[PDB]
Amino acid sequence: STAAKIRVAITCVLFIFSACFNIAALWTITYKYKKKSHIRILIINLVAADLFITLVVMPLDAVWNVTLQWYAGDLACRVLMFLKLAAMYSSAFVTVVISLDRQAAILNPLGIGDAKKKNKIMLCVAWFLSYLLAIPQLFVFHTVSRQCATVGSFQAHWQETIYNMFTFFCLFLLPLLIMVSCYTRILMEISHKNIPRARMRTLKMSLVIVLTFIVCWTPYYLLGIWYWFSPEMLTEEKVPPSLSHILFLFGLLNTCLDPIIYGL
Amino acid sequence: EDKAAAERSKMIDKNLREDGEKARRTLRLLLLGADNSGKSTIVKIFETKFQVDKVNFHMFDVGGQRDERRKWIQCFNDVTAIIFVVDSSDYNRLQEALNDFKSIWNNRWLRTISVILFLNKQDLLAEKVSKIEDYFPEFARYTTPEDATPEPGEDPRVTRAKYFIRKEFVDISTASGDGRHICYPHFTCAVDTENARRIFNDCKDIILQMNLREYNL
Amino acid sequence: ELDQLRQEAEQLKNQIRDARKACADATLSQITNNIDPVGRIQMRTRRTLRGHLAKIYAMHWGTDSRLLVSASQDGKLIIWDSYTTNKVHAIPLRSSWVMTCAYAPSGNYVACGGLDNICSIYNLKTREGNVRVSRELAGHTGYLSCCRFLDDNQIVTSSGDTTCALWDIETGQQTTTFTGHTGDVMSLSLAPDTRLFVSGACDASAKLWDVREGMCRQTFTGHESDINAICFFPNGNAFATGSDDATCRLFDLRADQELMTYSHDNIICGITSVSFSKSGRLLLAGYDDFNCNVWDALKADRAGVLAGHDNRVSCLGVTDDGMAVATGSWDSFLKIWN
Amino acid sequence: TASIAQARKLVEQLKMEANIDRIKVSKAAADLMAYCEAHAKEDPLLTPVPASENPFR
Amino acid sequence: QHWSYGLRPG
Amino acid sequence: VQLVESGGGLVQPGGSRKLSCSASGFAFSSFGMHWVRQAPEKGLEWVAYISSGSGTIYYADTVKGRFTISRDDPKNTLFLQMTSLRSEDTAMYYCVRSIYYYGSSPFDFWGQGTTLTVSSADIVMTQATSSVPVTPGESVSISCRSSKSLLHSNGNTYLYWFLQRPGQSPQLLIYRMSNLASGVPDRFSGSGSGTAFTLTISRLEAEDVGVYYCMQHLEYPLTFGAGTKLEL
Repeated sequence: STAAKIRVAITCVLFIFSACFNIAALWTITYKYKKKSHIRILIINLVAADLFITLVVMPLDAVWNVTLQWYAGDLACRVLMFLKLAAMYSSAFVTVVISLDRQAAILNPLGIGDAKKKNKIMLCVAWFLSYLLAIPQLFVFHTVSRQCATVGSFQAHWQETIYNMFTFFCLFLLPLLIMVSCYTRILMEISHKNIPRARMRTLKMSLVIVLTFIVCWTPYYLLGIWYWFSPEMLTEEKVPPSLSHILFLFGLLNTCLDPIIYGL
Repeated sequence: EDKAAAERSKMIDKNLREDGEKARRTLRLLLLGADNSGKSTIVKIFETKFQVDKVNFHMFDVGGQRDERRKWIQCFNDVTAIIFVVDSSDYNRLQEALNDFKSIWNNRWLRTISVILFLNKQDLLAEKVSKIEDYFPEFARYTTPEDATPEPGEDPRVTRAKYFIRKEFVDISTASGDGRHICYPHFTCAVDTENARRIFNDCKDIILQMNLREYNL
Repeated sequence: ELDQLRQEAEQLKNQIRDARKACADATLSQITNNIDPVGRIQMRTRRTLRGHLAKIYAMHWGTDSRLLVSASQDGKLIIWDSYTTNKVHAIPLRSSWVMTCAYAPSGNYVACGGLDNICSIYNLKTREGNVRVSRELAGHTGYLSCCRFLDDNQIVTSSGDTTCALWDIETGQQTTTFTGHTGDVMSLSLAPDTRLFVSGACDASAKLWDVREGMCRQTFTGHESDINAICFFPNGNAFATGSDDATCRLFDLRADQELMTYSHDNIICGITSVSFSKSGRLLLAGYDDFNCNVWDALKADRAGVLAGHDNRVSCLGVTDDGMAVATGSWDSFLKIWN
Repeated sequence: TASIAQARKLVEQLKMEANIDRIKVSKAAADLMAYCEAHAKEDPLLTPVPASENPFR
Repeated sequence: QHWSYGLRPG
Repeated sequence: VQLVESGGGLVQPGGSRKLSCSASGFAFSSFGMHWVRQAPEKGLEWVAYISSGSGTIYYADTVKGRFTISRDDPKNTLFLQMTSLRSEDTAMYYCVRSIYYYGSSPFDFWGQGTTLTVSSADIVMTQATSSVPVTPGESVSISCRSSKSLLHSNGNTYLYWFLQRPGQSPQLLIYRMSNLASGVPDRFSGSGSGTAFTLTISRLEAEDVGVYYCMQHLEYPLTFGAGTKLEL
C-alpha cells in the first residue's frame, strides 16, 4: 500500500514536468522555426498527442491509485479507457510519422517541397486510426462487482491474450520496427556518401531515440507479456506490488522524454 | 456593402496560389562565368530550362548587367546553386577566374549558396600540355595526390595540371566557407553530354545537406 | 595635358570643399538642441497583406493614400486596397526579376522593371477590364533600379548602366539622359514640384538633376559606401540618403552640404529604404536586420522601432496624408503601420 | 582623345557646381525646423490621431 | 496498464 | 466591347425559353453580369445577377425559382433560362456588365436587348415628375429620392444614373452619385445628401433628349425609379 502512495506522487511530479516541457517546447518552436515549416506541424502534433496523454492518462492513474474501485461507473470506464488507449496510440503513430518524414527527407531530398502535403495526410490518418483502433476498449471493459476490468467481457482467455498482443504490436513493436527501418536506412544512405560529423550526430540521435523508446516501454511490456501469457504470476504473487507500481510508470516516462528528444 | 470586391480578391488569391503551386517544384540555378568560358554550351537576362529524371531546372544567365555584380547578386540569394564555368585552357586569365570565384564565394548574400564548378575546355588544356604552355603560378612544388583517380589513358602531366587547377579553386573554397556551403568541382568539355546529370547529382546533395541542417541531424 | 586637367579638377574640388566649410558656421544638432523630443513613437501593424509568395522588392502608394502597388520576385504586381486588405489587381509580368515599381500620380498607370533592362508601363483603366502593357521602354543597358512617374506621359528611370533617363511614354523614347554617375544608380527621388530629382548610386555619391535642363547641379559626397535609398524632404530643400554602411544622412540643397548623420553603434547593417513623414520630423529607415527604425529628423535620436518582419525590409513608404507607413520585406508580407 | 574629353567634361561640371550660390547651414537648419513645426499638427504618425479619424482602426 | 493485471487499479 | 442578345419572340403563357448574350471585346470572365428588364412603355426592373466565378447569384422576388442565370466563360455567353412565363414577363431584356473593385465603374456597358412577348423591405426610388419640358442651351435638374439612406459606413453613396435615348439601350452617366462614367460629357454632374439626389445637365442638346433613370446598389435587390423624360 506504501508503494502506491509513492506512485501517486511520482505521477504528479511527472504531470508537472511533462506539462512544463510540452508547453516550453511548444513556445520554443515559435522561435526555432519562426518561419513555418512541416517540422513545426509534426512537432506540434506530437506535443498535442503528448498533452492529451498528460491530461487524461495521469489523472486516471492518480485517481485509480487512490480509489481502488472505479467510482465513476460503467460507461465512464468504457469511454475513459478508450481515451487512454487512443492517446497512447496517437503518440506512437505520430512518432512513426515523424520517423517516416525524416527518412523521406534524407533518402528522397527532392521531395521536401511536397512534404507539407504528405505529412498532413499521414498525420490525419494516424489520428483517425488511433481513434479507430481504440473502439474495442468500449466493448471489452465491464465494471465488475467487488474496479473495472476485462474479465467480464472476453469469453475465453485466448481472446484476451490476442487482444493484448494486438495492442502490443500496434503500440510498441510496429513503431520500433519502423523507427529502426527508417533510421538505419538514413544511416546507410549517409554512410554511402561535414558528412562525417553529420553521420556521428545521426548515429547518436538514432541510438538515443531507439534505446530510450526501448527502455521506456520494455519493463512495462515485460510485465505485460508475463501476465498475458501467464496470468498465474499474479495469483501466486510472484511479482511484488512495488515492482509493478514502479515499472508501469516507465510508460509515462516517454511523455516527458518526447519533447526533450524531438525538440532540443 | 461591396462583397463583390472581396470575392474578386478571393479569386485573385486562388489564382496566385495555383501559380505558386506550379512554380514551387522548379529548381533554380544561376550560371555565371567569364566570356572565354563556354557558359552557353554547358546545358545543351537569359533563361534556359531542362529536365533530369523529371525534376525541372531553370538556369539564369544575367548577361548584360553589373560587374561588381553585387547589386544584383542579392536577387539570387535563394537559388539552389551557382554554376561557375572557368576556361582551364587560358592560364593568363585563370587568376581572373580565381578572383571572380573568390568574390562570388565570399559574397554576403551567397553564404548559403553552393557553387558547382565546371573547369571547361579540358581537351584544350590537354593539348596545351604544349611545353610552351608553361604554368604561371609557382606550380613546381605540387605533385599528384596518392588518391588521384585519373581518367584512363591520361598523361600524368595532364592529370597533375588538372588537379592543380582543381586544388586552387577548392583551396579558395574551403579557406573561407564556414561549412554552410560546398563547392563541387567537375571537369567538362565542349562535346560532353553528362553535364545535366552532374548538376542533378550536385543539387540532390545540396538539398540533402539542407535537410540535414533543417533536422539538426 | 591629362595632368593639367587633373590638377584643375583637384583645385576645383578643393574650392568646393573650402566653400562648404565656409558655409558651415553651425550644426543642425546645436540649432535643434532646444526643440522638444518627439518621444517614443509606438506603431502597430494595423494590416498585413499576405497574397505574395516570393520576396517583395518594391512598393509605392497611390496619391489617394488608399491603393498600394507591390512588386515581388515571383513575377507579380499586386494593387491592394489597404483599407480593406483586398486585392484590386494582380498583374503577371514577363520577367520575374523586378527591382522597382511606381504608381502614376493620376492612378491610371503603373510601372515596373528590373533585370530585364526594360520599364513596362501597364494601363489599369482599360475598357476591356484587364491590365494591359501600355508600353515597354527598352533603351537602358543595365538593370532597372528605380522608376518614378512625373505625369501620365513622362517617367524617370535609374539603371545600373550608371545613367538615368527621362522618357516619353507615347513615343517610347529617351527624351533626356543623365550621365554623370560613375557607378550603378540604385535609387532616385522626385521633387514635390517635379522640376528636379535626386539620385543615389554605388559610387558613394548622390546627385541633383534638372529634369528639363538635363545637367547635374550638385554632387553630395559624404557616404562611405553604396547609397541604396534616397528620399526628398517634404519641402524640396533637403533629402535623406541611406547607405550600406549602416548610416543615413541628411543633405540640404541650398547649403550644399551634409547636416546630420543618423547612426548608432548597435546598427551594423545597411539601410535598404528611406522615407519621411508628412511633417518631415520622422525619418523611417528600413534595415537589413529584419526591422525598421524611426528617427527624429532634427535631433538624430532614435524615436522608435518597427519590428514585425522576419526578413530584410526591402521597401518602405509613407502615404501622402501621413496616415500610415507600409513596409514590405523579403518574407512575402507587406505591413501597414500607424 | 576619350580621356581628354572625359576630363574636360568633368572640369566643366565642377566649374558649373562651383558657381552655385550657397546659404549658411544655419539658415538650412532654421528652415527645416520651421517647416517641421509649421506642419506638426498635420502629421498623424508624430501625433497619433483619434481612433475614429484613423481609417486603419 | 491498459490491461487487467489483477484489479490493481490502473 | 459589344453584347448581343439572342432569343425573344412569342410564347404562350406557361412556356419556357433561354435567352443568351454573346459578349465580344472584353474579359468576360472578370466581370459580373446582370439581366435587367423593361416592360413595354414602362421603366427598368432588375431581374438577375451572376458574379465573376459564378459564385454568387441573385434573383428578383418576381422571378425567383422560375428563372435561372448561368454563364459559359469558355465561349463567352450568358444564359437566362425562363421556365414559367406570364404576361408580366413581356419585356425587352438587356444584359449589363458590372465589374466590382475599388474605384470601379459598375453597369458601364449595356446590350441592345431582346424582346420577349407572352401572349416590402426593398428600397423605393421615387423620381418626382414623369417628364420635364426643356429647351436647348439651358440647364436642367432631375430629382430622385430614396426610402433608405444610401450613405454606407464606408462613405460611398451608392446611387447610379442612366440615360435611355429614344430607341437605344441605357448608358451610364454617374455611378456613385458623383463620379462621371468614361465617355460621358462633362456637362453632366451629380450631387446628393444621402436620401435626396440631383442630376444636373449644364446645357441641353439633341443627344440629351430621353428618359433618365436612377438606381441604388446598397441592397442587391436593385431598384430603379420611373425615370424622368426630357423631351421637346
